[PDB]
Amino acid sequence: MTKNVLSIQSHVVFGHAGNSAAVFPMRRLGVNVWPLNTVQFSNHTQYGHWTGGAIDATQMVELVDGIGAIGMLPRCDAVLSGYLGTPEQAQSVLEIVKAVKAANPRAWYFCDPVMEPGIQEFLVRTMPGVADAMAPNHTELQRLVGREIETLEEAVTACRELIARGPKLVLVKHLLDRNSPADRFNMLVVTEREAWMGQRPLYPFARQPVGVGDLTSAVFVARTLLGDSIRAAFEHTLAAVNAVVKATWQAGRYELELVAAQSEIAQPREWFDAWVGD
Amino acid sequence: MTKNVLSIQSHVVFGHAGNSAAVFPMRRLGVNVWPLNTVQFSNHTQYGHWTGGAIDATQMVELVDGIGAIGMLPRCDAVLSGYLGTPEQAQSVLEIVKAVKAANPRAWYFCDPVMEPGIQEFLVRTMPGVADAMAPNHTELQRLVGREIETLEEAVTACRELIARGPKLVLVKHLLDRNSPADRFNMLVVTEREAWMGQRPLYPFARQPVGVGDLTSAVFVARTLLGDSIRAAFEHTLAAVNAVVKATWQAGRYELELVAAQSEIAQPREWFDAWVGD
Ligand SMILES: [Cl-]
Ligand SMILES: [Cl-]
Ligand SMILES: [Cl-]
Repeated sequence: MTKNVLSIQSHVVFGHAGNSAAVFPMRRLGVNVWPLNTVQFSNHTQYGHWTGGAIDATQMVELVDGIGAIGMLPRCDAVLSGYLGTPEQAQSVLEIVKAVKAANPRAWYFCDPVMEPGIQEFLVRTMPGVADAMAPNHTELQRLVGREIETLEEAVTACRELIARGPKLVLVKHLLDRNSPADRFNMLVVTEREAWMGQRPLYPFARQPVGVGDLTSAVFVARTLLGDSIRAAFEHTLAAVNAVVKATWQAGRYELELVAAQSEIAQPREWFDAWVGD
Repeated sequence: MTKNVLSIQSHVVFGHAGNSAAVFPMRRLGVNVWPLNTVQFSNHTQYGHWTGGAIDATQMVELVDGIGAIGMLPRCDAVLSGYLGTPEQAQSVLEIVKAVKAANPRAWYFCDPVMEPGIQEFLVRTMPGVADAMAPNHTELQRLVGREIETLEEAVTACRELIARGPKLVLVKHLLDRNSPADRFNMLVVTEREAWMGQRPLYPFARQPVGVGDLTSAVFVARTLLGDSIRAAFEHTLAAVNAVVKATWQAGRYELELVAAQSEIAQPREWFDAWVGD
């Protein structure tokens, strides 16, 4: 039996961002994905211009109503959200998660709190109470606890403070460590009982590829649904992101080499061992 | 260098149809896909009810304008279309193909002519003049030449008549052969110089899975872009569709087992040799 994730993110026709970065890696790992596209744009916004449009917040919920009407919502094992442009879209995600958990009480919500008036406020004040897992980057974690974080102890303490508000797991998808060499890319994952740090090479780019955070959350969600332990899912995520970003760097590209490097999403060749962060 | 296909088809959030059937298999085979979603529905229409909506025809072209504005249209190696609900959407596909070929004269258009007033007429009267390849099923082929087809000779003759109008290749994605056993599923591919017949087992279903034709066209497009000969692309398509439909049948499912059977999209275990159809 194949697991199912409802992924509620942006769609771009060209390139990779949002669902265009997240759906294929999760499928390639062996998990089904129901992509609810909150927008359809020609390309991601870091090119500086794009065409297309967003669906409205009520239409998001209506799509999930349709899935419910054909009897499929109990099959949803997880909900994943990432960048949302408006608080109205975030409210629809809340409504959708409630509907999914009513149909399947075992379902969990993985909120990647990517940070219009009200959207930072929504992610900080409201989403922790409904998310089973959150995946902030370093600056998003600082906003979630309302203070600066520069040590590993401060990072773990902050994650545990956020966990006390509801989430059972915090994935710091990029951790800044003032004591770490500048050519290393650090990550951290924390639960009530566990804390794991990990590190991969940082590849240099003139402009940062879009979608690395979306890929990170997607691989972690898929490996978790496939039954990995916290540490195993974390290490596979670190290694898979390493493989894709390395391949992007090696080819001198800007858009992630997701299709070209797909074998190493599923079976990364270069592995990085996590270490105890507590 | 990875090839790129612009795939202009429906999107369904749950299940597989249109781009939800076509995008993942092409990516899994090693080709990039730019999905231009003509609609976003909750699920495919053979459940009998759905929610969601279509984008308008002008918005389709505007998405491609955006890709052109960031300089990417010369990278498009093929355009793929399948089911279109309105002649206005079909006209937008025509406009898009013209723009793509202006940016890249080597690009080709693969029209799966899935058959509102005017859409059969458009596919029969207008699309042959612009499509480099068409993938009708048996009844669509009969409509394209305006007569009944029951022998293999009649099928090859009909394909060659259609080729004389413009297309260089006709993939009959399901060929009805009155002389073939009822538990066989036949296909045919014809060019000016070649004709290949092939056959796989027909798996019995209470209701036919949606997306088999979309999967067929997608695998054939991807294998062609990867450099396969006509016969090689045809055989890989036959074997990959066999693998997915067999896995769907074996699990007693209705929606195609695309993710579960993905290894056999790329490397089918059971192979069927084509034979000369001329
Ligand atoms: Cl950060
Ligand atoms: Cl995909
Ligand atoms: Cl038919």
